[PDB]
Amino acid sequence: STPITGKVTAVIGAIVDVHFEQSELPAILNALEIKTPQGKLVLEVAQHLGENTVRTIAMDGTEGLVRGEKVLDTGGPISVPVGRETLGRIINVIGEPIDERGPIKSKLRKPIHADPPSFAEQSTSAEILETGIKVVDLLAPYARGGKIGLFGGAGVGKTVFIQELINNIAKAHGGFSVFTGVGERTREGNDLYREMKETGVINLEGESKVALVFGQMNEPPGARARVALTGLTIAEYFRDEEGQDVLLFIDNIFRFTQAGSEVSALLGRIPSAVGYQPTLATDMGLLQERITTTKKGSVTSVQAVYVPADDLTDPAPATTFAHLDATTVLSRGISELGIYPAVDPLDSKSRLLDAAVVGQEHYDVASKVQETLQTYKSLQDIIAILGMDELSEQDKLTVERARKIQRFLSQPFAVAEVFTGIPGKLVRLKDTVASFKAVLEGKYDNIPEHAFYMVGGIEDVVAKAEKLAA
Amino acid sequence: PITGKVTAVIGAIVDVHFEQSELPAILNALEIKTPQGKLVLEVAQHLGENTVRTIAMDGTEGLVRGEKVLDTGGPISVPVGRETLGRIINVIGEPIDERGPIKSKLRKPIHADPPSFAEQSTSAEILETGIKVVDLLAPYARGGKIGLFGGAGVGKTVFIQELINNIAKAHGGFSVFTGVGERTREGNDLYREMKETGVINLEGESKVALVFGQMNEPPGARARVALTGLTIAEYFRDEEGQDVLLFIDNIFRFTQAGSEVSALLGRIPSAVGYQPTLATDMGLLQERITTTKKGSVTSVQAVYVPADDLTDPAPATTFAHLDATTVLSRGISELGIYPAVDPLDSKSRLLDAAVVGQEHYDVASKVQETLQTYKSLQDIIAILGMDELSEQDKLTVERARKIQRFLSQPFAVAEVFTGIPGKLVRLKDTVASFKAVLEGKYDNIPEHAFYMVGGIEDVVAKAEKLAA
Amino acid sequence: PPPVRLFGVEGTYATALYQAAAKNSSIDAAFQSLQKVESTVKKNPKLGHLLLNPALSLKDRNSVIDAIVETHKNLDGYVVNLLKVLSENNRLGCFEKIASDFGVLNDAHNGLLKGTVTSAEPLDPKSFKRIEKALSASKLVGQGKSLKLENVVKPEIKGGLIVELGDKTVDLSISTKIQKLNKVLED
Amino acid sequence: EVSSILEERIKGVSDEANLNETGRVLAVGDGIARVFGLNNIQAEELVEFSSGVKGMALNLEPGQVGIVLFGSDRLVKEGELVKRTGNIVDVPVGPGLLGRVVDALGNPIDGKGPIDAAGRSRAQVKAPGILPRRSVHEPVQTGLKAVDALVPIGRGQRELIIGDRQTGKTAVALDTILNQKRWNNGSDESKKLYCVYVAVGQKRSTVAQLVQTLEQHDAMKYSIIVAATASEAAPLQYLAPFTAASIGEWFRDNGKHALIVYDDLSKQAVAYRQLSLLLRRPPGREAYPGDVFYLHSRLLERAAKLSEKEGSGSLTALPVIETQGGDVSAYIPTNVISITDGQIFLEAELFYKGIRPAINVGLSVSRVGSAAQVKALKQVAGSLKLFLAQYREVAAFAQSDLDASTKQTLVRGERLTQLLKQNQYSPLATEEQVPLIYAGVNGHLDGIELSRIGEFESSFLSYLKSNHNELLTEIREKGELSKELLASLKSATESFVAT
Amino acid sequence: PTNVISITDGQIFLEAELFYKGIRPAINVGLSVSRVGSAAQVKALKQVAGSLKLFLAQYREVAAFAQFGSDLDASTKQTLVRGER
Amino acid sequence: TKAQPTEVSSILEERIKGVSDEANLNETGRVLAVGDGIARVFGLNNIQAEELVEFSSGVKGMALNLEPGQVGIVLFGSDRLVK
Amino acid sequence: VRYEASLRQLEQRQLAKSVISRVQSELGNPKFQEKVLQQSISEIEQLLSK
Repeated sequence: STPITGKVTAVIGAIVDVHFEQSELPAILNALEIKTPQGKLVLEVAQHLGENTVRTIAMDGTEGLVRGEKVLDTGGPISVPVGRETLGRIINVIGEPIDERGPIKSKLRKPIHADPPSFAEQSTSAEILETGIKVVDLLAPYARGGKIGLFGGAGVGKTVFIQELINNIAKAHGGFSVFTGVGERTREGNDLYREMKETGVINLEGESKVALVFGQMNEPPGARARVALTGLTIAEYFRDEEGQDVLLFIDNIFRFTQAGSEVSALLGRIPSAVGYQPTLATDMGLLQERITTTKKGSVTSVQAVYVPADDLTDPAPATTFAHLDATTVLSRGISELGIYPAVDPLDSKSRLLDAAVVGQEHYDVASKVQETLQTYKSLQDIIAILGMDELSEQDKLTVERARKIQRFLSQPFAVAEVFTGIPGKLVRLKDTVASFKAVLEGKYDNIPEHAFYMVGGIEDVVAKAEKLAA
Repeated sequence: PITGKVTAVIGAIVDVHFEQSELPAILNALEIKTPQGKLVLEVAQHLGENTVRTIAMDGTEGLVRGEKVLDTGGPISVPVGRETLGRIINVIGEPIDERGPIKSKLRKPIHADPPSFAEQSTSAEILETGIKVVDLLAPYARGGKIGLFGGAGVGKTVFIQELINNIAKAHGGFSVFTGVGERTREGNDLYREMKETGVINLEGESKVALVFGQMNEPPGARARVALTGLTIAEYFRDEEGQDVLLFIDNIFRFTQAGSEVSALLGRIPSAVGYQPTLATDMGLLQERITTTKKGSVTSVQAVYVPADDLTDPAPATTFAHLDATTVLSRGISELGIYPAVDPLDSKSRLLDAAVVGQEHYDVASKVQETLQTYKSLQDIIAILGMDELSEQDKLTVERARKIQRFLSQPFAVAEVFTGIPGKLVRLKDTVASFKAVLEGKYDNIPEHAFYMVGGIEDVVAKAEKLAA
Repeated sequence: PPPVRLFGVEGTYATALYQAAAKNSSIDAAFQSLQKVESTVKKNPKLGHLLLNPALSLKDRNSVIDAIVETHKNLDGYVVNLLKVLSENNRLGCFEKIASDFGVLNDAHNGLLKGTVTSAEPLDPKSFKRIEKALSASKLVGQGKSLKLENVVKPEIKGGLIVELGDKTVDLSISTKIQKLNKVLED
Repeated sequence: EVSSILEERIKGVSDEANLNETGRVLAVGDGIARVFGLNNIQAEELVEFSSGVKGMALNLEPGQVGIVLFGSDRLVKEGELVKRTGNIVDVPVGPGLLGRVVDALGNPIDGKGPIDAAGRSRAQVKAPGILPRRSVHEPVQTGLKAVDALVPIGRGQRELIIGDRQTGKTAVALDTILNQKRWNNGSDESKKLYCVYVAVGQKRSTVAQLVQTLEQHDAMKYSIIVAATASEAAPLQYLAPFTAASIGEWFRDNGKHALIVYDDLSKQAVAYRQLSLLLRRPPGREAYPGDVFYLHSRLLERAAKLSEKEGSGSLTALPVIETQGGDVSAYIPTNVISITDGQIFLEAELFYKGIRPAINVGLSVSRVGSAAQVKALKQVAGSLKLFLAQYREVAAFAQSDLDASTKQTLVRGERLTQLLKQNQYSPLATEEQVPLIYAGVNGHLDGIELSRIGEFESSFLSYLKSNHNELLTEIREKGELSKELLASLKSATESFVAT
Repeated sequence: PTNVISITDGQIFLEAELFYKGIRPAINVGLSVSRVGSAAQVKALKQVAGSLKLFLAQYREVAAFAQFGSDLDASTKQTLVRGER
Repeated sequence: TKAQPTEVSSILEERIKGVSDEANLNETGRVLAVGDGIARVFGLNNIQAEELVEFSSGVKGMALNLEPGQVGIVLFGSDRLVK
Repeated sequence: VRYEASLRQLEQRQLAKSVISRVQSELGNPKFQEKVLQQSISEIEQLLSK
């Protein structure tokens, strides 16, 4: 800690201006520690206002800040510790255990800031992640090293969707995962922590295949903003140095936008459209750019996004929409229809779905599905006024297949045993292609609608028909 | 010589610090010496403390703070003359026709104040065109503002050309085509077309003078192009007596240009962004466009409706100045009817019985009534069947469809474009033509005879030829 | 008139003072008295504290001026009128700012340049003379304006020197070179 | 050692600059260093910091010049000497940027060694004059049958591509480039279009995929990719289309032709917004700066088909604007729509309905049309325009008891629409565009069942190659269909249709 | 409201029109959600109210079709009748 | 610190020169910065509120804002003839 | 293979701190006097070459 001592000059919020003395210059993005009964209050230097008077953003609370309070300068971006005991413990923004499993093993420390790898470095994705969720697999197949994006409602099983992913994909792949919570509830935290202790992904004796960095919304906006950057560096340690692929998970990135929006305003920087940061685009962009499939390690982000008032053309979701490789929308309506998952199939679209890429059969089947659903959707309006009473036998059959497909999508989840109490199903990729193919061919047009409802694979569709048949 | 050193270049808003008591006035024109020749900055504020805030006409492309400035001493003085006819002139009053230094005798300041109440002529006059449709259903006005609607592709440009031709026949007056926010493609086309249609004939005589204001030109210069054009027009009106017809392109881009200048000057943007001085600027422009004792300017303006909203402040403000609106329809041009004018959407405020004649008013009213009834009649005549027509109803339908054909008359300009040499019909003969057809005297004349010919006399001949 | 504008920050005050006292040709005298009263003011700790502080009222500010003219008598009544102006405008915190600026205007009018030979350590008299020579030899000092250079020691420049004057610098700081070296060997 | 060589490079830097103007940062916050000094600075000067960061000087204020850093704040700090490079922004322009991916600065981000270029020229330079511009007599073919006929495109022509977000927005652009491989192979340099793709916004991973696709189709050997990625700074993003245009000027000036695709200018706008708000420059409609219009207009008028005295050359342009909800009313779209000469408007419903390209013909327009259209292709697609117009109207009368006339329209219309569908990344030759459309126009294939259209199409092409690749080559070389060619073509179609 | 919606573990939207419709106290059950919460009610009450949501959701869909005035099949009118009661 | 209407160098030069009275600032003012059809005048201490003032710019204006040491007249007339 | 490559990178960073150690050595040495003097006279020569 350099003998640059500053005395606070203005407590006006999280923004705290410090007055370092003459002949001693700070540097942007430093870390100030202020001795307090709050340990060290950490201030990230974010502007220089000259005359050795900085304007810095607080991480921790500014209550009881004494005017002219000595501020040590620890310099540079805050450096957390990283190791492999990062795995299996919850870690706050300033890099300290929240599960109180003692300090994370500090083999290395790294700064929370890091810079995106160069264009040259990038190695492009071209592999297919499997989710075991049939709708997801057919109509928006995910790709390893991807940038999956879970746009969705108010924790409308947003968490549940992720829980299923962790249950299937995370456990399955040997690589690490990092579960990062930006401004999320301690109720949710306790459930997730407990749940992932239960699923054993978190092993509190022995290594965990997940790490946690839970930043919660009671924390001041500054801490909420810069929790993400910390998480990225942990992934980088895994990605680069451990070499291991990271199935990253972050929650919720609208909260990342909101946190940033607040400190834009507080920094005095005029906020752009719908009150977002003036630097909204570039801040999102830097975050997104850091996350990529690198030769050292392929990073597969799954990023929760909360669509404020279910409007995704609001600039913050819409801007993020570009950066995401494999967008997914989880809608209330489909949930309400009783279809789990709540995914809106038309709107959920992954970049890879190209004909050769997913294979001609998969593509052709999916094209037929898309048409079947789109036809059904067109016919819903017709049914609305005209009724289904003068629209073709063929149209009726297409509609019948669509109702069946609609409830074929209804597939339970193991992590909605908590909810529904119905154990989930994992259906092989080949099997899903086959099962959709059969339906379209009309092979299963003698199978009851409810014998597609809340079932898995082809065997199950037939089996629940047999159950009803009996 | 007044001099000052540039002491800021925040954007194209350049603060110049002048030696004391040698502080320009607002609306003066400054020329800042540059390897670009000069950059003309116009003093739009006195910021006091021997500094100003100025706007640019010629963009700032590297400027070392402190460059010497020379003050012309007042609003830019643009060349004027009867020698400035057929010269393409950029905003700073300099040739872009590349026919070298503009042939001119005098130059005159671009800012000028509208003629007095006394110098406004107390009585309105009616201008005439060969276009019958215009002279009947939206009578052309001598002095007036007639705001054009309907984009190029209906032959908007050809309509504009037609007007130049008509002005030459009608008076032998002049015109100035001012293009604000003009695409460089469109500018090329227009110059070539004007040369081709001989309204500009470089070797020959060139009546219309061109002022082209491209979108690449600074917003300040977009605002000032119109005022330059007006000065040229006023030289014609005031110092040659001659009536003028002044085309303006998008008045959205006039507004937009003004909006930018407000924002740059820091002035609070009024509703829908537009400058708080929007109305007054239009007012100056359209009160300098008026009928003086000497002559009268007349202005055709082009209104690129913003978002097709007529509820936006700028279109409403424009409509206040407008006396007539000419509403070209592409449906009408698609009926092969050139003129492409939408007859029932073309309206003028001069159409009153006293103004245009009681007979003419009644004839016009009848043509409007005929057409109005025809459209409505065709609605249910088409649906119910054409054999549901009464004798009266088919008289109206027949009359209308014959009139619709009678409206189509080739234009001299559209000699090339239709392939048929022009037809112009004078105002007295316009009234006469509709009277006879209305009185069904010439309702023994068929639809195709009426098609693509001028006045009543012409279609007596054409009826015989059509049959032959 | 100002021989070179110093853009505001009560340097508009310095300018005004300068042109007024330049036309009364009492700029050296003004500067000397201003420096002299400022020196003893600085060496008074209540006007090396509360003069800075905006504690003083209207009435208390007026009474501070009265005490100041006890501290010295005469020498440019335009700088005594300046005291009134500054007290009334309540800017006494930027008083020395004006003084420095007035000095710059004064010695610029006289034709004297200031400069510095910021270095990591004190430099030879040989170095001083050589630099004085060098600058006069170079067109940078063309003469008609004097040359003054103040060598200052800043250990921040870890070695080498940077000469600065007229916005003309020659910078041989080793610290910067070390930085670039470090950067390429962290590539 | 790797260390010794790296030091050897550093060792060769020891030149001292007696900096005529030096400045020192007073305060740097928000990437807006406010520097004291720099009195001799020319506007938009390139300035080099102590950090080595480069900047431009948008605000020249009297006491301080508020430089905008092209770099990042992480390596910038207060008090820093700010050397004045003293040269307003310039970028290398020249021949050897073909098949090269460069960032805005002109540094290769593909890192395929130093750029080969003939000069570094300023990028704030203006657009060709009215007299220096003459009509577009040249068509250009994208290899997409509908685009080339319905919305025929020319050279030195600017036409918008306004459409739904990344729904093969990039795909439409790439398709042109692939057909330009054919034309590039073609010797005439009006047919050697040296394409420039300006990836604005688009992240390095996304552009890496583009790069890979381009390398796969060997398109790099005339392509230039000016790349301003998401990580790349907003000043770089702001000046990126201006910079790109300058590269284009070298080709245009050389009398050659080229095509510059600005994708997407919407993200350029956001960068200008970011800059303006941070420079306290006045915000404007939709919180975009007021003179954002002034920028776009300058850029888009540089593109143009020059006069024949100006060496008959051009810079074709096809700007891409991404409409987030199809909001053409949005301030940046409205402005661009006026400036551009044409629009292509892709519709989401069509995308969903598997029509990919999802182009909606109604809201697609070309305002130069047949001036830049192949004569052969004009002949056999006037009918097509009219037919499709009827099909659109009678598509909504597809909903019970319907006249035979209506049904004929539906049969012809559905089949035509299906015929104009094209699988992504399949370009075509004009000599094969003309036959297929001719058949559809003559309703030969409108007779053929909808399901059988696709198989017929490919078969027809092979059949045409077998029967008369003389006809195809003749169509290609003559470019104008003689009555005899239309006869012969009809015969071939009839013969094929019968099988 | 946006900020609060995120914080809270449920939203209990109430609808004024439905107050007037006669559900007073009113509720807007389409927007009444519990983001987290899903069990914390009586065990007995969990068993019974299982398809109450489904019935109502179906009632909502059916009612929309019904409001046009179009003729309704008996299956829809089972839903409509069940929902109304 | 902050802008003041006594920052204007000519006003300031007189004050330093020990000149600050003599009806210059009572029954007359001298115009400062001007444009936007409003003028900021120094003096006019004997001005009435909503007075008519006649400028030596051939224009008359109605005093609107009586501010400490400055008055912001509103110019009933064009700024062309005002400096 | 991965840690083998990593050790090479780690070595470059190790050698970076060894350069830093050598920086302190230079600044300890009367290279601090003599090479600063060398810079002084070099700057004089450079400034004379202006």
